[PDB]
Amino acid sequence: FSKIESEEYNSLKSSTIQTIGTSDGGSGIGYIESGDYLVFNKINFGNGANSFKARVASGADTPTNIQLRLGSPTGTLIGTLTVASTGGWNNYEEKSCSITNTTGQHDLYLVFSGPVNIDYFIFDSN
Ligand SMILES: [Ca+2]
Ligand code: NA
Repeated sequence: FSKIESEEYNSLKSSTIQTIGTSDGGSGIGYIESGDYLVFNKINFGNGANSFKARVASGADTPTNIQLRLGSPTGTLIGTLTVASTGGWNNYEEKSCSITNTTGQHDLYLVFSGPVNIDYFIFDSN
C-alpha cells in the first residue's frame, strides 16, 4: 500500500491514456479523459491507511477529481482527491486527502473525472 507508480497499473479502461514521462526522468500516466480508470490489483493496506498522497500535474482549465474505489469501478468510495490546476502539465506536486480507514488487501480503482497527469501515489497512516 506504500508507494505505487501509476504506470505500473494491472489494467485500465480508456481510449486515450498513454504512459508519459514525468519530471525527473520518471514515468507516469497521462492523456486521461473523464470516465477513465486505472486498476491496481490486490493492494494490501495491511493494518490500515487513512491518508492518500499523489504526485500529480494539471494544466487544465477546470479541476479534476480522482475517486478512490475498492473492488470495482463502482466499488466502495473511500476518498476523492480533487486536483486543482498546478499551472501546467509538467508542474508536478504532491496533493493529499484523507480516506476512510482501509485495511487488508483490495483491488484499487482510480476513477478520473477529467484530464490530469499522475506519477505515483502513496497510502499512509496519519
Ligand atoms: Ca511514476
Ligand atoms: Na490527462
